[PDB]
Amino acid sequence: RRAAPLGPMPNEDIDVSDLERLKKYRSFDRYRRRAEQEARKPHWWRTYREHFGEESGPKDRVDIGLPPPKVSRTQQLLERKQALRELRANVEEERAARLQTARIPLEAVRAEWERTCGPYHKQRLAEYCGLYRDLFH
Amino acid sequence: DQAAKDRLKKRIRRLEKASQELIPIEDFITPVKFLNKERQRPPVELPFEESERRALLLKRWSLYKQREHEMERSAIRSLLEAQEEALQELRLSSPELHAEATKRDPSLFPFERQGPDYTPPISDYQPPEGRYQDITKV
Amino acid sequence: DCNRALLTRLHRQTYARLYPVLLVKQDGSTIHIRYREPRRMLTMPVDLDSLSPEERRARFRK
Amino acid sequence: YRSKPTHGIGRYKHLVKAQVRPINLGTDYEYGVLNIHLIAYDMALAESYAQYVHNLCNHLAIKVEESYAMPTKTMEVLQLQEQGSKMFLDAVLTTHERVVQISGLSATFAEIFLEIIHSNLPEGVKLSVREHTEEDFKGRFKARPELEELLAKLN
Amino acid sequence: SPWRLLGALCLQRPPLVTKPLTPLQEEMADLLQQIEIERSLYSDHELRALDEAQQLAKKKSDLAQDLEDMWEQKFLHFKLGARLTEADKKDDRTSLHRKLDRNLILLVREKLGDQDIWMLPQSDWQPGETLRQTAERTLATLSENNMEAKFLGNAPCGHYKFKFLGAKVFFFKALLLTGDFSQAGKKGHHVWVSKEELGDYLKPKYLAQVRRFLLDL
Amino acid sequence: VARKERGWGTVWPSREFWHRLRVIRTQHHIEALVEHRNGQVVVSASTREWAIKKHLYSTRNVVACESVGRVLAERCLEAGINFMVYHPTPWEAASDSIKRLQHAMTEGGVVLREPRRIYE
Ligand SMILES: [Mg+2]
Repeated sequence: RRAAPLGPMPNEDIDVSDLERLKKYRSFDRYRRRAEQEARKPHWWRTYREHFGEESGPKDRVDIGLPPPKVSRTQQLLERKQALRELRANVEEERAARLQTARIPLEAVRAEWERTCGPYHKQRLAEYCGLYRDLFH
Repeated sequence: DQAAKDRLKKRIRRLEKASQELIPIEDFITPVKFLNKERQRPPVELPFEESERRALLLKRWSLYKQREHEMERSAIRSLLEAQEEALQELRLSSPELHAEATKRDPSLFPFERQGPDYTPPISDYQPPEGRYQDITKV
Repeated sequence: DCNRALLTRLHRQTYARLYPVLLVKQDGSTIHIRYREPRRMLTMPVDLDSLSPEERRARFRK
Repeated sequence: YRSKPTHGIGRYKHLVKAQVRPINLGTDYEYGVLNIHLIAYDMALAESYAQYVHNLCNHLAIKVEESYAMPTKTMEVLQLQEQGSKMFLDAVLTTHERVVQISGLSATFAEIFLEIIHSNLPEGVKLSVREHTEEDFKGRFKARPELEELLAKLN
Repeated sequence: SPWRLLGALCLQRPPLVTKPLTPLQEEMADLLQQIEIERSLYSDHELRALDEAQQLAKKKSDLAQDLEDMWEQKFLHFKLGARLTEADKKDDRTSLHRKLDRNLILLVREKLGDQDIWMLPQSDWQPGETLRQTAERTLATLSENNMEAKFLGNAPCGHYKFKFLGAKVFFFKALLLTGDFSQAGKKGHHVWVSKEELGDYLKPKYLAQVRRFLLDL
Repeated sequence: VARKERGWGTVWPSREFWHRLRVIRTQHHIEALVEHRNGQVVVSASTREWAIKKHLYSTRNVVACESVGRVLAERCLEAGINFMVYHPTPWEAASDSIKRLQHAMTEGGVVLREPRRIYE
């Protein structure tokens, strides 16, 4: 007895005939990337996450906080491109990169991270530690 | 009379049932004369300035090759788009010419060509004398 | 565009030193051949193109 | 399971298939396999140009059947020295053949491809574009003296 | 709607000599030669030279250069051909031997009753003929000589229309193997022309798009 | 004493861990994640971030991998995580960029080889 699938099958898109004209990936890394990309999709069959607690899947989280800083995206991108171009114009930095002797000002990196994208990392780690799961629920 | 022919046919079958191995290529195999010349070779000691200029030259060469590949691909794209426009126009004009043109001439089977040379040929040039012989191994 | 695939070397590990000899064929044109025994020029001869009549004519002319 | 809707989700043997006469139909002239021979005295130049044409075939969606090298041919130069009546060894010249075996092509793309190839020929490299025949297939193979002598005995 | 049909032939002469190297390519050639000499094992000539030089040095307390000198003097005595067969002339643009590094194409001047056109060699054929054989007949007849033309493909290369009633021109590309042009002193204005001089010469918009499928090289 | 996810053995990589290091080396950027067994991201260090982007040139180099590793080790020390597992491919463990990435991670205080589970 045969039953109809409840949705699209995984490998039903590509054509079985004329396989030699279809491009292949020759990299185990490429296949791993594709497999992990597919494994995160909400499949219609019984998957691993449903049985092992994806925490109710999607959750509409109530946001109680200050509005994000309104930054001019065009001017920010222009300034970032100019800074990158000025860094690229230097020849000593290229020499250091080629010779594998280059250092980073970790203090300035940490300061900039806290200024621009530190809040998101802190929020996600507080999710992971369950601060909001017990403070506001 | 007949037994000899039977033995001959049996030797056909036995020899044709064997393998069809290729000739070993002398390029991919290293002759024995190249083993005695390795230990004496002195290193070269690339200096820092030479390494730097070589790295810069490789970067420039990579950029130049990328741009040259892009230009060649653009040229072949222009050729192909002109050709497909030509084919579409001819198909719109007449189908019999399209059928005739979408074949190939039997004259293109033995296509032979030679590349350019370093010096143009010299008119009235006389090679004096000399004989050719094959020393290739069987 | 004739200088596209010219800028290459021997991609092998063990190989003898070879030199850019100038080879001229039976036409008046020359090419560059990477070859040992660093002679500055090599010439291609001919004694087998023509038949007996032209061979005798060339022998008499020489 | 067979009755479950998820049957055949693990089917993979249909995704990989791992267990020539020209097709001349007039308008879709998808002919047979062809040998591109590259003959050169410079081994490095021949290898470089074979690599270039192989990469061009790969980029142009051309099904490259093979990319091989034919046995070398070592010509020996015997030059007649001055005053004549002699013959001395001048040099040895080893000619090398690199052949790219392509599967299928059209008249239009064959014209464009050949145009690109003879525009990008290096110096001192002989081009050849032929159809794959039994003689071209047996060129890579050694002679069969036992077979030839028996056939002589037959005849 | 009346239709006029016409073929045309773009004859390309392969370059006889290789183009010169860009200084970047010259630097890369020097680098490749140096690294090949470095990675190279030994040559018999240099091995014999070093062995003989050491042997004389040690025997003095108790050839290769001659052969090199002989090769050098033979090379200096031998003189190659002139690569620049046009720089000395600077006059004849109609010679087949004009340029040796670039591809050349033929342009022939025709002055008709109502048109004075610097025209690429066109043709005419009745519906019982084929475009390819028409091009072959045109190169055999209108060129008044014996050429050996190698056609690349049966399929066309260029297609252009003009409506007055309309007419169509189909350009096929052919290659020159060996030609013996007779009567070079004729009044028929036939010119061998390169890419840039072709752009300089060809006025009309229809013939200005031959460069679209012609190789720039 | 937490329950490590023992199991598969047939597929790769083994999912018996509490935290895992995952290095993604695209053709442009380099991104190092620390992931929990459920798949969420704990701490990440990316060359796409402006802090490393404006301080580092040519974000694809071995020096880029080393800088990303140092930043990730510092962030892990801030986050209070000290043990994680790294399971590279055989051709990835022999590379120069990720060997120095591991060296920088070890020198930054983060030690691999997550401790054995008590009463496993
Ligand atoms: Mg932005």
